[PDB]
Amino acid sequence: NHNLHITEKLEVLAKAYSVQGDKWRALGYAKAINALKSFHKPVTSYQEACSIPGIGKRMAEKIIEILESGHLRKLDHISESVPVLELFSNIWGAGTKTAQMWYQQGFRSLEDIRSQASLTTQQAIGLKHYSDFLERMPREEATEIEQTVQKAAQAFNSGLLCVACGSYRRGKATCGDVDVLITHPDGRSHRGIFSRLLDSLRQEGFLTDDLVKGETKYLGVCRLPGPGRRHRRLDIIVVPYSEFACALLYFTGSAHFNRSMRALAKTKGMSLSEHALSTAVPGRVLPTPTEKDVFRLLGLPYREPAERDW
DNA sequence: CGGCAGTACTG
DNA sequence: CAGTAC
DNA sequence: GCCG
Ligand SMILES: Cc1cn([C@H]2C[C@H](O)[C@@H](CO[P@](=O)(S)OP(=O)(O)OP(=O)(O)O)O2)c(=O)[nH]c1=O
Ligand SMILES: [Ca+2]
Ligand code: NA
Ligand code: NA
Ligand code: NA
Ligand code: NA
Repeated sequence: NHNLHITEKLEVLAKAYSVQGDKWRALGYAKAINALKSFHKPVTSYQEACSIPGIGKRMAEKIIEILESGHLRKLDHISESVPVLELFSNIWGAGTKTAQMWYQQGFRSLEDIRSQASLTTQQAIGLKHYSDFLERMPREEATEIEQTVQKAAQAFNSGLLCVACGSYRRGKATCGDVDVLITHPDGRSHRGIFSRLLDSLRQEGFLTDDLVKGETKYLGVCRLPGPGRRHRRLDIIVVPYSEFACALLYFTGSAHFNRSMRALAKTKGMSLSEHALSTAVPGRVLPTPTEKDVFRLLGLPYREPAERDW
């Protein structure tokens, strides 16, 4: 990154807007920050800055102040509430609206939340695992988690295909959680297995809490056995084989990559989801046996998971 | 002016 | 539905 | 915040 003296300052503002709920301003910042991380050389001129896609007049003005000053004065006026709002919205299940409500009510610390806040079921689990869910795991541990789910699944039907997606599939050295996608080439067998699979993983002691238990996706909490283990976030999604390529694409990410591909698809009168690539308007589902087919139908060259890490 | 990705789950 | 998350 |  040629422009860390720039982006480090901008990321503080981005986070400030985000926790205060200014979704769209925060997005603009997020995009400019990556555009800046993706230019070869340091930004030298105002007109050099507008050259970058994602950098406008307002942003170029802030980059020049940073270069002539070494600082951005707006950082001096960030509200004192922001660190507390960040603390509260790092509870899984609490977002900006909950954080702002807790702040207005006078809460300032997780001890205040523990002792006086009304928590949803999900938020109580998030709070109990507050530190652990802020930590990333080595990818070797993600491998053990994927294999634990696969062994439990293949025990009930050896035809089940199980693939760890997210940052793991993109090749990262560390993973924030584990994303396991399950299907079956028979197009039928994947149906109704959650109650068995989760009971099996729960009967083990591996699954420690449930956050979301839907018909197709499970989000929860697991811990491998033995000493020195932390609780880890685990997501499991079960899909029909017809949807495997689009589900793999979605679940492998990155999030910014997905948003970018979906935006492109819409410019072309199409629509892309974890279920299907369609024509827009309903529309027609297009046949996508492989991830490569999704890229081809969008007129783009295939990208391996490692180069989707946007 | 107004979209900024599309969908699933909770209560 | 609004809120939250992947 | 940016951009069509
Ligand atoms: C947040 C988010 C995600 N997704 C997709 C792409 C992510 O890849 C995948 C898994 O979601 P995650 O576990 S949160 O993310 P990753 O594994 O990439 O990275 P880490 O966990 O190591 O932090 O769902 C998305 O379409 N829209 C989103 O808004
Ligand atoms: Ca993940
Ligand atoms: Na520009
Ligand atoms: Na949160
Ligand atoms: Na009080
Ligand atoms: Na996940």
